[PDB]
Amino acid sequence: FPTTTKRLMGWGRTAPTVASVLSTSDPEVIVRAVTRAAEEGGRGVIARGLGRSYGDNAQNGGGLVIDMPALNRIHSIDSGTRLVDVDAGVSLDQLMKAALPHGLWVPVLPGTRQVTVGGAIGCDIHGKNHHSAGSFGNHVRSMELLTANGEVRHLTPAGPDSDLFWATVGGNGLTGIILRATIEMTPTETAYFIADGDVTGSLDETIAFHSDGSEANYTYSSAWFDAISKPPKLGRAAISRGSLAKLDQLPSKLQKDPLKFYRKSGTYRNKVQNLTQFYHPLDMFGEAGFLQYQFVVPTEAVEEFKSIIVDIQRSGHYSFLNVFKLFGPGNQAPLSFPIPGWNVCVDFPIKAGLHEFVTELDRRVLEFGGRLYTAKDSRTTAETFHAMYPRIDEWIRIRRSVDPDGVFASDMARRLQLL
Ligand SMILES: Cc1cc2nc3c(=O)[nH]c(=O)nc-3n(C[C@H](O)[C@H](O)[C@H](O)COP(=O)(O)OP(=O)(O)OC[C@H]3O[C@@H](n4cnc5c(N)ncnc54)[C@H](O)[C@@H]3O)c2cc1C
Repeated sequence: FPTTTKRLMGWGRTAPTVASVLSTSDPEVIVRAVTRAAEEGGRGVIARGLGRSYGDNAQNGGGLVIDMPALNRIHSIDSGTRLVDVDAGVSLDQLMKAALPHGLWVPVLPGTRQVTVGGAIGCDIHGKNHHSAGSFGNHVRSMELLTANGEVRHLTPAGPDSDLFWATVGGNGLTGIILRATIEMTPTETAYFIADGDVTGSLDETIAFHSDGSEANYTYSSAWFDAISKPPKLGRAAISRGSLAKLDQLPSKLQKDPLKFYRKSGTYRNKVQNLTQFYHPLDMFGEAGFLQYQFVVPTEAVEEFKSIIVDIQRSGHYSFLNVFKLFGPGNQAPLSFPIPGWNVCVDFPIKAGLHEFVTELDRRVLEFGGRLYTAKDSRTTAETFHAMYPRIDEWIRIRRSVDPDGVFASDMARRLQLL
């Protein structure tokens, strides 16, 4: 085993640990890494992708961490079936580039493309198109999961160990190492969006804006809101909504290569945009000076959702950067973050009182029927987490089925009692 010793941290740059990291482009060397741990039984193993998760789910202090990005080969891309067969360490960035010439679009994109296929599945990631496309797990056809008995299992969403499939989706790697997957891509005639922009003047307008049925006219939607001004301005937002452009909707110059790659206001229509124009401000979150916090509360819990936003602004913890989105229906994964409702990611300068205020937020999110997102948590308690996810015991049951001895472990699994 080629291993080096590395100090590791998540994107939040908090709670670093040291571990042994194995990188290899050979799946075989990883299967062997697993069996020598299913015998050693020290602190366990965890996969790590590109480490874009904020907290501590992709590290294992004094354990073994597998550097999955080294295992980044694309096996095949088929315009016909729309299927793409990929090592788990392939970037969505790498994948999008390889797939674009074939008229194929990564079906769920987060705000950064430096995420592996494996981490996308591990956190069941969502994008601006959640209300139309659900989360990344919804698009997975199969995965090969290396389990603690050193076996590589072929898993599918409906099929024999379907429950295992769904506990892996959003399982934060605690089910075993995903080595390879087949994703069903989205067909596109173009690499561009056609987008509408709008600005609201308050929280209540922001909410009404999302609640008229409008969202059905766009496959992609999100908003950046003001969380610093006092009502009536609190919650005013710049909304950006769009769908992938068809070839006949581009200007002729872009119609040349369609699969490539007055004051400017937040108000505009039928504007042609590429991915990075269209995805602002979602890309710029992690640039430990800042604590990110993301929650969703159910659609019906409107006054309760507004009350969170009101309290944030009263607290004096100022988040300049954020995101607001209305999620659509969730999937079958027991620990998948998204449920229908109001989703917000906020970004607070760390200072006296922050951690305590966010504990207060947790209790409210929890009280209102909502949850926190593991990809963005460095911080919450095991007890709150378990209460936010009513299917957690079911998931722990599956988890133990497949790793009775605790071969797969992370700092997060300890912190949140997932083992
Ligand atoms: C700037 C920025 C913007 C973001 N925007 C969004 C967004 O819009 N929506 C969203 O949902 N998320 C967003 N995220 C979160 C990010 O998409 C997730 O944290 C994703 O999991 C990170 O992928 P990664 O490859 O870096 O995984 P890591 O962070 O390295 O891993 C995260 C989890 O996946 C597991 N994992 C990784 N590889 C494997 C494998 N082969 N097998 C099993 N498990 C594995 C890990 O063990 C760990 O538990 C954002 C993050 C950043 C920094």
